[PDB]
Amino acid sequence: ETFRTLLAKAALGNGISSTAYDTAWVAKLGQLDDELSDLALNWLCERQLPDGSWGAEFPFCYEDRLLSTLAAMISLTSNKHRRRRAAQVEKGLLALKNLTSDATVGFELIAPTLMAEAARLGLAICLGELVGVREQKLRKLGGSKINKHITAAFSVELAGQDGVGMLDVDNLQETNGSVKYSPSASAYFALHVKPGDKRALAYISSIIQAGDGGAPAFYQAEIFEIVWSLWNLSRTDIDLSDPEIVRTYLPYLDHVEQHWVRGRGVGWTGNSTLEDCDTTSVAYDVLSKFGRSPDIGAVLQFEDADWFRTYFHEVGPSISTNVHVLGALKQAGYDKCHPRVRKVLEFIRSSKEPGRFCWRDKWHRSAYYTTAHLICAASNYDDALCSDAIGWILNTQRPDGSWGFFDGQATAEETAYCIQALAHWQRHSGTSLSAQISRAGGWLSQHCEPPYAPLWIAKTLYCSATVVKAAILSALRLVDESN
Repeated sequence: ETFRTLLAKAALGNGISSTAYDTAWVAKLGQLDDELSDLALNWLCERQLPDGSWGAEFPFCYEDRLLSTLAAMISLTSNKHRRRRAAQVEKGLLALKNLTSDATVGFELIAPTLMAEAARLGLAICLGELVGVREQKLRKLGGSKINKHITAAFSVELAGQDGVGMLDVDNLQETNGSVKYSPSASAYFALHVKPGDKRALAYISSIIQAGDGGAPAFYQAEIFEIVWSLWNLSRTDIDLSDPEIVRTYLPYLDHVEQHWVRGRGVGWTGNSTLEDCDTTSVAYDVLSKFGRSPDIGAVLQFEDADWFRTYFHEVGPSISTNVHVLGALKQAGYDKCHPRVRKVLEFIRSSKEPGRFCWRDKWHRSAYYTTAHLICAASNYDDALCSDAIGWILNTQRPDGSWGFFDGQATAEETAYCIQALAHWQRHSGTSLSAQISRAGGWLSQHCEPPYAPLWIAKTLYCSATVVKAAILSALRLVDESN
């Protein structure tokens, strides 16, 4: 595996592994497509966790386990063949009860609808106050309906079986027949909004036919995977101003630029209705280092009073979105004294975890993702903060050289991010960190093979293998650079 072959894969935008949650939703379509749901049900039966739950085996995440188990248990029980899967249901009932007796996307709005549906099937009972929380947040639609231009459409299934009235029925589906490129949102749509919709089903059918029987969090996502794969590449000692390097990765830079709307930016896939600051800030960073002259106005349109927004019309902030912006601002040539640089740092500083020198972003579960990228982003802006962040990375390194932020287990992805940050600091400060990079590289080269832990946050946890591989290759080559 090389960056050349990895960017080729990134262009497909299919590096995101299937999730139990999106697969469970496909499994509820049995009365619409018999073969389709049966494949998804088999995926669920193969991927049920040893404790009876569905979701990521590691790391444990209550929201991830609850929504995946609720969705899976509902699909198994609604299916006309439930008697063949009684052993999975009984095991899931015990796990589901143990679970029931805002970390993920749409959790507060989706959980109450799956809790109610599970109860209707006799799977669960009912601090179930998310019912009122959902009412409150929905009322902020102001009588408007959900459609393609609202981030909630990614979680459109929060409407539930009896919420179709508040959806723009003919304004949810996109060019590929999907609702916001979410297999779960599309399965919901094809089941309760436009029952048997051929295009929503065709969208889902293509994923199940092409993949392993399951469904990923997002599909496709070629801009996200290209932009993040190039970002990790740029961490290595490679001259991106070299014409051959520009021409080797030219087709991917062109793809991002071609779908770049000036003044607005880019989404996860070319046809995406909505641009986001997270993708746009990293894409800006990447394009500029490759010798392009991209449009910084596409980042600034997300600027708000106290932080940068992730979505234009949303208010809630994110750490890494603002860390990405800080990177985009540094690459754009901003001064360390600039009000935009200072406002971003003020946001980051005031949202640091207490005691630790780390950040939890809620777009990625690992503090090493955000902390490592903060170190790279804040260089020449707040080197005091970066020194403290490095100190935390060095202090939390495991005896075998690896890093991990959950349940006492290491991850190749988290180790790769720490290597990137250590190598960056070494170049910037002159501090010799070769001993720690060397130990990490020794461990990383023995544990760099998939499957990878799903540390990315959507409605549940997911993994983009293409991006993680890019992070690992980048880290492995950085190790070689330090001998």
